[PDB]
Amino acid sequence: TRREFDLSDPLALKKDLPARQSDNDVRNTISGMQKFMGEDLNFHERKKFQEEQN
Amino acid sequence: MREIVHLQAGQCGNQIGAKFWEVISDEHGIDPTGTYHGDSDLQLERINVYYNEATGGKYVPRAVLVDLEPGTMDSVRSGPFGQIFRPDNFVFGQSGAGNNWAKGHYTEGAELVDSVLDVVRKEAESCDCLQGFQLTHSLGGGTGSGMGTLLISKIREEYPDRIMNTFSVVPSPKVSDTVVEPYNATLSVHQLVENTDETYCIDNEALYDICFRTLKLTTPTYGDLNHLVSATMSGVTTCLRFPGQLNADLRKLAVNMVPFPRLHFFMPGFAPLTSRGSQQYRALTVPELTQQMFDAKNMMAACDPRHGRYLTVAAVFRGRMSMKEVDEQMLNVQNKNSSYFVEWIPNNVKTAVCDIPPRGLKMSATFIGNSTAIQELFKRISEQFTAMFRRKAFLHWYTGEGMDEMEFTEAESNMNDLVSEYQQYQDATAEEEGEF
Amino acid sequence: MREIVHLQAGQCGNQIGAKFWEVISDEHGIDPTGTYHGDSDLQLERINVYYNEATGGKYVPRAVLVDLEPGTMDSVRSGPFGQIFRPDNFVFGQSGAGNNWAKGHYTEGAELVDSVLDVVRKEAESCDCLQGFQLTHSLGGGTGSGMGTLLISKIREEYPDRIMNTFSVVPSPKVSDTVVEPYNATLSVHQLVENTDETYCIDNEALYDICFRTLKLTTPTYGDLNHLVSATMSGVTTCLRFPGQLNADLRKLAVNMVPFPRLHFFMPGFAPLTSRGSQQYRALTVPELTQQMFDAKNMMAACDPRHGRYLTVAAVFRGRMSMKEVDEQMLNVQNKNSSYFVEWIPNNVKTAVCDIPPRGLKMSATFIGNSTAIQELFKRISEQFTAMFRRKAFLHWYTGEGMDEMEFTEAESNMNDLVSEYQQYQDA
Amino acid sequence: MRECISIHVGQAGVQIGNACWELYCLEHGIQPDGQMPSDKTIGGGDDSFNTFFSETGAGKHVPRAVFVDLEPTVIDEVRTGTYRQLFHPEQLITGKEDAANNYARGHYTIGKEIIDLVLDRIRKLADQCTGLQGFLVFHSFGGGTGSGFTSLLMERLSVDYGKKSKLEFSIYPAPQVSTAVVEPYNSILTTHTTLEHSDCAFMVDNEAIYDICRRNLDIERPTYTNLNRLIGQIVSSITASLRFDGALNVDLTEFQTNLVPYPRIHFPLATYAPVISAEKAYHEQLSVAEITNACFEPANQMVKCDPRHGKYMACCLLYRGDVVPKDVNAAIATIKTKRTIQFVDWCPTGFKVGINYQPPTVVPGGDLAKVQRAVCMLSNTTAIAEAWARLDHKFDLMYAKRAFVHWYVGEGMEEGEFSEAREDMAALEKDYEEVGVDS
Amino acid sequence: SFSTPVPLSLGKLLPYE
Ligand SMILES: Nc1nc2c(ncn2[C@@H]2O[C@H](COP(=O)(O)OP(=O)(O)OP(=O)(O)O)[C@@H](O)[C@H]2O)c(=O)[nH]1
Ligand SMILES: Nc1nc2c(ncn2[C@@H]2O[C@H](COP(=O)(O)OP(=O)(O)O)[C@@H](O)[C@H]2O)c(=O)[nH]1
Ligand SMILES: Nc1nc2c(ncn2[C@@H]2O[C@H](COP(=O)(O)OP(=O)(O)O)[C@@H](O)[C@H]2O)c(=O)[nH]1
Ligand SMILES: [Mg+2]
Repeated sequence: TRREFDLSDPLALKKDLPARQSDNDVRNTISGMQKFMGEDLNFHERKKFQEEQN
Repeated sequence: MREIVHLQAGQCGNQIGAKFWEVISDEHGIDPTGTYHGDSDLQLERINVYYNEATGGKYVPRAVLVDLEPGTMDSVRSGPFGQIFRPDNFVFGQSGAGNNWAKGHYTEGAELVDSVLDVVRKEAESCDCLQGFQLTHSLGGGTGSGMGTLLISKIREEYPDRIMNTFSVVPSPKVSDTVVEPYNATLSVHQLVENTDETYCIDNEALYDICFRTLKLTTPTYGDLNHLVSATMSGVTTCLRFPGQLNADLRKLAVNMVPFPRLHFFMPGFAPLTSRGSQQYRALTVPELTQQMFDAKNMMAACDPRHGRYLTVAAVFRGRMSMKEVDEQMLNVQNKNSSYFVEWIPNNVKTAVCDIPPRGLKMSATFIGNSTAIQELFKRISEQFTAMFRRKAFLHWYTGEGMDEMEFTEAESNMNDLVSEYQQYQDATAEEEGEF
Repeated sequence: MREIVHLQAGQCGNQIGAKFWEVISDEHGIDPTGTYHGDSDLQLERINVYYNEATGGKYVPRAVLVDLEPGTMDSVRSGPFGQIFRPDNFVFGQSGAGNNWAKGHYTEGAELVDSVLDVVRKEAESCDCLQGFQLTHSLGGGTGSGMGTLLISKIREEYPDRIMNTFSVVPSPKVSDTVVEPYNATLSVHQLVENTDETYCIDNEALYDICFRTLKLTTPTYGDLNHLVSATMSGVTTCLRFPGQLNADLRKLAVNMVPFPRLHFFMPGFAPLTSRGSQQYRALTVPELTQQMFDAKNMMAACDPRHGRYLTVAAVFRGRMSMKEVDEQMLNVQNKNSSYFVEWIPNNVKTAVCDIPPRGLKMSATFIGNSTAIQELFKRISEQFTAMFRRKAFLHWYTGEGMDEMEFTEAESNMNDLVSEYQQYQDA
Repeated sequence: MRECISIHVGQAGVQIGNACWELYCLEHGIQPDGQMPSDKTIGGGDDSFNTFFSETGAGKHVPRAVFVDLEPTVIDEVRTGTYRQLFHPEQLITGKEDAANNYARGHYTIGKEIIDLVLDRIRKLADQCTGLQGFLVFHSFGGGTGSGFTSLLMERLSVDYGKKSKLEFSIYPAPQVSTAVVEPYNSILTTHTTLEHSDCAFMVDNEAIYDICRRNLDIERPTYTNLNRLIGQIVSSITASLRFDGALNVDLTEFQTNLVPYPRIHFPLATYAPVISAEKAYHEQLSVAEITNACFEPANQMVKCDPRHGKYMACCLLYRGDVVPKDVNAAIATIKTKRTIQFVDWCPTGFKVGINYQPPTVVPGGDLAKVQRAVCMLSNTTAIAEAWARLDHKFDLMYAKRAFVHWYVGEGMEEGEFSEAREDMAALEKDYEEVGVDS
Repeated sequence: SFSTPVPLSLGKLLPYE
């Protein structure tokens, strides 16, 4: 109950979040640079469909 | 109140600029239609830096987009975030430059600059107190380096007491995709060294290298490469738009970096970049930012600072954070790496802290590094230009447009004077005074 | 505070480290996911000695894994405790050595050290006060011996005023499963004697002899062998993590066990080893630990101190216990056998006591011994090396990769001088 | 009466002035709206706030402060924050396009621009003062506005007012850590023009208060908002003799005479004790001898310099709270008999004592404890010559081949101003040793 | 549609219109 306590909290590293808990994170947007477009999450499905098409 | 007028030149500039306006509209909470949909009240306190008020509570960017081929202008119009731009600012020609620096600087681009400078003057005079300009372009093309350097020369004569940034995409040896890159490069470096206040060297090898071994990214598309470029260019001017404990805009950064007006080629770098499989194994703490900012992996040029000496450096931090660690960690890397830092200047690290973090992150940082190791790129451009100009290869594409052969010779002498100028400062005795 | 950086080299180094991180995560109460799930507060008091802090109250080990073949790396990551390691700590090369010391030390290991020295400097500067390093490697293969000696040779000048331990899998005459194995052993002991604070000799003959005679297990897999050796490796750094009535860190052991700088070859043992049939019938008593330890069968090397002289002796005990019986029994074993100790060093015994026992056990002991009997081992390696080098056997795999003939000559002469130095304390 | 006008200039000025004026309102019972509670408003309501707060017939109490800055991103936090309705809207002066860490920019081009407006507000605030003790100036050496604008602020203030008291609360550059690069250029050029136009200049640097907060307050990473609270505590102890009574009274013009013995030496050091944690106050009783030996201790010095390397020249002690005059002098006599502390030979008496009755007040969310007694010390020491010797080292090693001079010559000063500033300081360095040699 | 000038253009549909 002292001001600016979160800077000196011993358990601050315990009460924190990694900012990529799941791929469906509402707070991860384009300005936050932890989500990228090139992560082909449908890469293997696209490859299987390409094989079927061929 | 402190306005930055944005300048985009070439196809590469428009891809970078489109992502840049997307990344900071999200930061300020702007929908693609143009209105404001946010949750905080300090996002509109300083928004006239990049945006211009329109009717009905609509914000339009202070950007002008310039190209010599109309194919890119429709793509940047009909893109994901192309609706917010005013259609007047899209200025374009009908015949392309053709990957030729002479067409963009002497013949084709000499008629397009009359329309561009009227729009630039119209948009810069509307500011109550203009802060400076900012340009994004690539040196490997014809309409970005041929005509972008002409825009450099006209603006500097018209507005001398202003500060100008440029974001030059320096060409690369290993992933070069154009044969006449050293022709377009060495004829433009002379224009950037004489008439530009700050220059940032952004290289496609380092963008590919960061996207491969750091992000562990599968397909590094040009949108992902421009995602990193828009990171530092959003973060370098975050003290202008958001309040902080230690504020430093780009003019105060310019004073503390440039010791002599011929030494303004810097290296950018974004600190908090993690992969998907390693983010939840890493704690976000100020030493973790400083370690990931200073290693040679995250440098956004093809320069290894181990070969050179760090001349003067920056760190611009973001987030609510206690700056003992900011004042301690860069002192620790100052005392340890005694050889990398030049002893001719003491405590060369410049520090700024911004309170407002990027959206979704609690802590972030940005790096600007002036090093003597930048001279290896100009030497590589010199040797590739020397080996081909000596045989007069591809010369009729350039000498048929009016420029004589002595412009190449003076372009060699200006760059060889530049690489020697960095060499004296790298090996100089501090504890001595000369004839002066 | 005082932090230990772990190193693993080769397939044997990876297997011995996976079991070691398996047994001390259970000692400190760590689930396979990584989150702390304990029952006391003394476990959480000293975690930074081996673990780092991560987001969400996770702990990742301060360890780096080094290999030249990705086949063993995949099995380690797919094991029960493979999720706890950071993926950046795994360093692998795409072309192995192939039981060859020259590939690991000159050609192939030269390119891979730039990444390892990048990673090990990356996390050792994060220590507020680095206590020391630790290495586990095998001399029977060139993946962890050719480069394992080069990692030692590069870290010494970089961090001079530190302490480093190595656990060398010294090769055996009967479990000799590679032909060029004397070349790998001899050329690595030369590098080991000059750049190492503390060395340990672990032999698979003794591990097989223990599991046959004592544990009575029908199938001694390598997991049982890794259990036996890591029960000693956890047992040597207990004073750093768990407080005791008399503490002794790794530097306090080294100053009382290394009288001369070339004499640092120690051979270990573990006292409370019992079969399941004999588990019901033993009595947990203080003289039972020292009587089951000073038995010559219980040692973890292919040598007998009965042939030699106990130069210095250290004992580390685990468990809340009375120390008068500790001082009484160790004086009793020192005085009853007056011929196995040197005359010129009275009080050859270093003693330490830790309160917290190993999990599931009441009392335990760990013993470190410097003796002259190690020169029997070194002569056995050297006699096979000189019986096969003198006909230039297998020399085209070494002289054609950037090695002249003088490295083999100086490796024999340095080993000849080392056994002569060890021999002079057997008599004088 | 008993009025003094405080001017906060630069980013360091307004950030210190935020925590300093927060302490003043709580100490006098002022909310951020500005009206005293009706239980404490009588026609005989105590007029102790006239040293700082003015009076309005409605009941408002406007502070007598001037906030000067050249960048509006730090004054907008004041205009929007909790004390929005307290400060006068015209007393928060701001500009545009700042100074960009430059002495020449803040002295010649941008600084001369905004000095007619500031001096107008000074006249409007000094015309209400029946008896004016002097001006207090809060600034930093490193910054462009704190170096450039304050350099000609004293030039015009000496023209406008002849012999009035002018006190400095200046952030000296730390010998190790600094946020700038051209900071040694600013520090030479500031002191060169401040030497003949400043009456006294208190000395603090950030890293020496950083070590105090780490060890003596049980916090491992403070920031600027809890670093300005200690500076606000020191300036509270200086002016508490005017505001409240005591056994001994000390005005602004007392320690100016008692600490500056020569025209070129007006750089004392400000230390405070006891700075203790609230958990730690359970075990430590604070006697008069206990709190005055902590002031003399070099660990609690608020300037990174060791007084053992030099000689003391003058001291000033300001006691607050429950103290008796006997315990002060028994403790002072104990100090004089110790051989670690050394005085110069021509100063057989180097002390001055002030006694205040009111204990220091506590702020919610603060770091310090609620104590019974405290003492702050203003001591002038010969051992600050090493600070100039190191700072002349950083200037000469940077000016060795004319680095960062084109950012100064092209702004409006000639090249010769660098040569007359260090020659003034090199004479000042020879001046410090000439005083310190015993007869 | 966006790239053609105002002369030399058929009546087309501009983007976002
Ligand atoms: N002790 C302390 N020092 C501060 C504080 N704020 C700023 N500083 C010091 O001020 C220096 C930075 O220069 P400033 O005074 O902030 O710069 P400025 O007055 O705004 O002038 P310009 O930025 O050049 O326009 C840093 O080196 C800090 O040491 C503070 O709140 N407390
Ligand atoms: N980093 C980055 N580089 C790009 C992008 N688009 C093109 N380039 C590079 O620019 C080079 C070609 O530039 P070019 O289009 O001819 O420039 P222009 O003629 O002035 O428009 C290629 O080698 C690309 O690698 C982009 O979006 N980001
Ligand atoms: N004690 C023990 N010895 C092992 C283990 N794994 C392998 N070895 C021994 O190490 C030798 C082969 O080691 P090798 O895989 O070639 O080591 P590397 O070349 O460094 O990868 C064999 O003779 C085994 O007896 C183990 O887990 N424990
Ligand atoms: Mg400022």
